[PDB]
Amino acid sequence: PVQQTGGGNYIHVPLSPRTLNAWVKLVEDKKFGAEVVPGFQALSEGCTPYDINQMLNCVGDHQAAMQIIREIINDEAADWDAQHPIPGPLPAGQLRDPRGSDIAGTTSTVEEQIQWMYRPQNPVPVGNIYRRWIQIGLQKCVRMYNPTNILDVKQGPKEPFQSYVDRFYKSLRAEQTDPAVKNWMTQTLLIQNANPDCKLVLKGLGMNPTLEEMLTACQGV
Amino acid sequence: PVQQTGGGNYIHVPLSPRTLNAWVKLVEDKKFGAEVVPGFQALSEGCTPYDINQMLNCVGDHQAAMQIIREIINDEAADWDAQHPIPGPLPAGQLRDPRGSDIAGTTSTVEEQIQWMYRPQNPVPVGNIYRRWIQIGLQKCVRMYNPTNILDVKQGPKEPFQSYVDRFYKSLRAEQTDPAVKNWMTQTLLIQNANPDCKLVLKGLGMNPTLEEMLTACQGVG
Repeated sequence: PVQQTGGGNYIHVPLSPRTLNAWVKLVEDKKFGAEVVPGFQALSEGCTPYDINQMLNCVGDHQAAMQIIREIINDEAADWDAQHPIPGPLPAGQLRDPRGSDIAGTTSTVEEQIQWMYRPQNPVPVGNIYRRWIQIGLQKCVRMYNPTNILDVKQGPKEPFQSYVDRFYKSLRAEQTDPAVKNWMTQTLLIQNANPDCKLVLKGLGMNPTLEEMLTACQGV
Repeated sequence: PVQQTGGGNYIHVPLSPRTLNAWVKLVEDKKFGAEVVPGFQALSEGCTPYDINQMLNCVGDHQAAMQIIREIINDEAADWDAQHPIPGPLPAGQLRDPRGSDIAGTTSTVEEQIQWMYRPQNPVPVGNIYRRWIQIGLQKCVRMYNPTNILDVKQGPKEPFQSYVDRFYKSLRAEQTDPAVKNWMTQTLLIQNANPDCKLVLKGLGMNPTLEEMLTACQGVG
């Protein structure tokens, strides 16, 4: 990561072992749940790209998804170059405006990544941008790995309604739908994909019922 | 109908032929159905009583229905005469005040009917009054011919609430009854004559459910 000493000077520091270990376990034990995206952000919060790559390169299982993440990052760097003018001839001795693989950090050293993060001329915060690219790759995997889907999620006849809800929302989250679609699905598809006995009761509650009211009333049906 | 010319004068522009044909087509096909009442009102907008009598004459072949309408017009005119009696002897050099049969157009010419329709001192809308008298005659025919009383109307077991509501209201319209009886029927007889599957839900909705909430809740129920 980054350690700033007196005088405004910046230096590189190692990334703690447990943070690397905790990231590895979250990826494997949770089988890339939808919490492997935020779990990555907190553990990587305020760190440099050189140490992130390591965390992603210290995991050996679910390696196929890691290949997907690598491809997404390359594409973000491609667009970065398209939207960032190659400065061209530059005063020699001027820190090079970091390019695409200089945000990922593959073609660059940690010190200049720290120097861009706090560059007085035009600081390029390499860390937040790269974590975001990786997050998009992680999010695609959550959707690809998701076992079922919201439409096929349906309360078992003997299954309780609340269990069906835990399955429904976890998938309304794993499948990252736009908020408006989310409101429509939550207001309607939680009643339509249910069993008929409880569905009538959910209709009896009244229009625009709320989840508290829906769970309380269908409790024990 | 009536047209205006330079100077503030008025003339007659007869009801057109293809407008009369449409009135005939609505009566022959719908057979004095409920829609015959509004079709007439619209095809008669801007027209005068003489032309309303032509429209009825083209469909004069129907006689049981035209006997009911004819009876009503005579009555309303008599009431007009009773509550608007002859003011007294008529000063000469002017048009008489309208009598009940003039509103009909039987004893009166169109020009006199137009002079009242556009009389500066006190214009009498001879045209609209007669259409209303005729509409009460047409409405009675609809109720006479209505094939189904609302109490019999029910929902097919696999039939939905929407079509059943459509049929239940169709009859309630033709069965003018009174607006209050309609409220009791629309909030109860609909649920009572329904099947039990959607009634359970119509009961879950709550008390005094509105139609908007009775139709939304029972969409797909059964």
